[PDB]
Amino acid sequence: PKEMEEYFEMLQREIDKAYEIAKKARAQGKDPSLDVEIPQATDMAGRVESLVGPPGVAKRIRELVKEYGKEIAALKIVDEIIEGKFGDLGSREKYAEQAVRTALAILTEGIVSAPIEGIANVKIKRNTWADNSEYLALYYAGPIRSSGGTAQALSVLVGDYVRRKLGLDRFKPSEKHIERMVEEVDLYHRAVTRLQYHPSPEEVRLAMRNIPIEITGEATDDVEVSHRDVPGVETNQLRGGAILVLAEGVLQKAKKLVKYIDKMGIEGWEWLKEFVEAKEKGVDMGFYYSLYQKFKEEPLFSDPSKPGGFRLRYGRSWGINPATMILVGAVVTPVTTIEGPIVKLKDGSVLRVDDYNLALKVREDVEEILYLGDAVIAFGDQTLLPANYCEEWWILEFVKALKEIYEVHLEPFTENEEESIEEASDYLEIDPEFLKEMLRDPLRVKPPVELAIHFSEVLGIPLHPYYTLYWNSVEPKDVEKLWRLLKNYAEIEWSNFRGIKFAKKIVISQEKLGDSKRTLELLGLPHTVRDGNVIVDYPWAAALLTPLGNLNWEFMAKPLYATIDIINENNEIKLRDRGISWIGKPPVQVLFPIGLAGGSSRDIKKAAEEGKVAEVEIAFFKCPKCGHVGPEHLCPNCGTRKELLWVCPRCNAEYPESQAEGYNYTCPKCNVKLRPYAKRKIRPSELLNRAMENVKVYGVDKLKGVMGMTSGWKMPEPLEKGLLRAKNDVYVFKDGTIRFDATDAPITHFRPREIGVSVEKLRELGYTHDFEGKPLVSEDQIVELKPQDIILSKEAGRYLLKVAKFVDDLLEKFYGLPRFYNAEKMEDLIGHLVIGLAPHTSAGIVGRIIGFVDALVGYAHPYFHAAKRRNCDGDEDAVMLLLDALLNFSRYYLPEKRGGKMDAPLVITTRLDPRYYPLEFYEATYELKSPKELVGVIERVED
Ligand SMILES: [Zn+2]
Ligand SMILES: [Zn+2]
Repeated sequence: PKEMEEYFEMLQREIDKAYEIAKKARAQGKDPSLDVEIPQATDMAGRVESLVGPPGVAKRIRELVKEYGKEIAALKIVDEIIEGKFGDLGSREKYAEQAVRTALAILTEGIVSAPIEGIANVKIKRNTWADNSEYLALYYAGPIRSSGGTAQALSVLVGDYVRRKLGLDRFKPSEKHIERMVEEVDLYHRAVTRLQYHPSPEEVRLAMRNIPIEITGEATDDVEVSHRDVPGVETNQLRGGAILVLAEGVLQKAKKLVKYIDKMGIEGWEWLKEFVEAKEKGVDMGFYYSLYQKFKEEPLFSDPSKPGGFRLRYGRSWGINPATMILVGAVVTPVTTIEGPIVKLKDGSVLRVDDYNLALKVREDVEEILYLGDAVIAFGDQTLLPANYCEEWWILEFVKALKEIYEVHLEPFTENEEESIEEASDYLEIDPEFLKEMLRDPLRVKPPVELAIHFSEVLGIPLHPYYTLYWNSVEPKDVEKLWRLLKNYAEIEWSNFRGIKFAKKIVISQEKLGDSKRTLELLGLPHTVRDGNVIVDYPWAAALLTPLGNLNWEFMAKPLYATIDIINENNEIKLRDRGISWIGKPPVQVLFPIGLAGGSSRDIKKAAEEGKVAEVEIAFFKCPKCGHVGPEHLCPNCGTRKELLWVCPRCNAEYPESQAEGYNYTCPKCNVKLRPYAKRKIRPSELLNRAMENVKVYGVDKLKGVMGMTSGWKMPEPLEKGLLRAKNDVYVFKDGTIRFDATDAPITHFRPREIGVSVEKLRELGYTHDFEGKPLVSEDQIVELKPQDIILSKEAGRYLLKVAKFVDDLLEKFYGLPRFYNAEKMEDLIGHLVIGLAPHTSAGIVGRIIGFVDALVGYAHPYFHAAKRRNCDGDEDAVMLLLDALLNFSRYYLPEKRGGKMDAPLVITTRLDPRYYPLEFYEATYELKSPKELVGVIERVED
């Protein structure tokens, strides 16, 4: 649709405006990179290319996914990479690395960080202790944990496919290789991290003897092992990344992994299928009174007489009348054919409200909601509730009676044969066009009460449910009382249709009726109060008196009988129950290490004020122009971009980036690897005073940094960024972003009034029509939510306003750029963009703020925060302002070792591109079955 395409284009314009500002800011060289560190993508193909490449892959992925699906496509890409279709990548090791990252990113839809943060390296090595044959090794980093077990297990299968395509042999561990792993898993689980799945020593041996690649990595934890100096294992400490992949990946997710091996047809994994099966192999009573009794056996201020909730309605696939939306995981959808609420007005009048227009008219006069309305819930879903009598059930009984009595064959919810409609019309004394419409749409086309009664009389069918009151909501003793008051004090006007005598109008004094007025309300009887009288007009006078036999038989309360049981025992016209079932800190301002110098609160301002010196592991930069050394990116003397100094951890020799690159990040006269940082003496007073001068902000209360950096780089964030955060009362996350940790609920529809946004604002946002396709002109209209449009809580809005003020201060004071947001109130953020990031994911989704709710839980479209991610059991989301993330996020701030629940936005997604049950079903709900038993019932009926 052109409306959706225009929406996606509007978002691109807004995204591009944010990237142009951030590119200008980053070009200045005050940050770890001269570029914006968050690439954007349209789709999973684009996510793959943007994250790990190779260039031109996204185009191939689209073609391959369209032909073969995601799983097979990943293998086809590995083949093409190795064949050189994406250019000469150089060494077999560079081809292996590219094919590993790309294929794993394809399989994980570019949603997780395993291809970037999880795999540090891919190496070709030899089984020197064995046959000296070549094999593939994957070097896993501790942050692999952030991607979940499924991603970890798939990296192993990808590694195996890649090594086979490169013609490499299998990894053939020595007995010392296997035992070191057994030891490592034990020591890791015991004192580092408790494994989600803790394998037995023999399970570790099984995995180790059968995984065809080496699951390895650099040391993640300073914990010495006893199986030391193993050939090919370049550490004597714990390889946490590897341990996680083996236990929490391959063994924990072994059942999910075998499904992938099956979809992909990879051989040599029978040992894993055998592991999965081994884990598996080791006085009389009334009908309704009886039904309500069995039904029980299977808020304190609330009215006991009033049943709580919506009237259950089984759907063949949630569904709510627009009038109940105005007057009152699951997603609500407007359905105009089902029933709305039953309301009592201030004047005492009782009314059914089944349309949007009537709901608006009575809204100001509603005194009580007697009945909430229907809720259409799909049977697809374990105790199953008895079905409420409804038009769907009644129409089936109506057509069964025509077949049984007259041999006329008719079907509901379809076009019928003219001759059959005519035959039945002649027997029923009705209009063929009326019958056609009632059969086609029984929820919309109801007969008048006299014809409903005539249908029951002729066909022996229960009274139509539209004319069935909530008889069983009332105790039989109260119907008995009501009966006497009507018999003695009511003035009744009668009518006669084809020999059927029925009530046309009931007039009873409010005085004479008394307490029984409450019985009429509980019955859901529509009535009016005028001139001290209760008046029951047509068709409701017959709905009341026809089940009571026009007061020709006396209603008497009987023990162990429900009201409908008494009616059904004594009345010619029979009923079914229309209402039996009812439903319903933070502690950091700047990423800057202060050690113990800022006391217990890591206060940089206190450290600088007390003239304290800090000894912290921190990265230093050398100026090539003058020679200045310090923790900043730009030179404070000549303003030229400074070069990172690499340090040898032994001789403490300093080597600038280019010199370190020549020496392959290894000291030229020590065989030990260089570090981008060292333990250094820091003088916060000179650093903070310069930062204060730069941004012209002095009056900060406190400035909370970190005790130490958890990144591999230990490259601090500029203090200027912290000063502006403290000024704006905002706090930073580990990666340089500011996040609001929210809980959101899925929605598909909204009303402007409910989100506190005007019709004109929404028209400017591109909303043209309501759910019915009618022009959007009222704040009360029900509107369909656009896929990336989100409603935040007022709590989110209150914090985000502060973030917008920090971004604007940063742009102007630190970057010398114009302000962007200019927000004073949270409503100024409507139309502005955010990044939504779910737990265990590294692909954020672009969202547009369209409104705010007074509640703690915000709203988003089901596509924005999928039920699948919500089943990876995080209803929590993190929200960042788009521009805050583009300016302030850096991969150089990512944790080196710890992989938690919350990951980073490694990429952002800019586009989110997208009859009836048989009679036997309804009858079977009365015999209290489960849906397993009932699906069998429906499947057998559909021969
Ligand atoms: Zn300089
Ligand atoms: Zn050295």
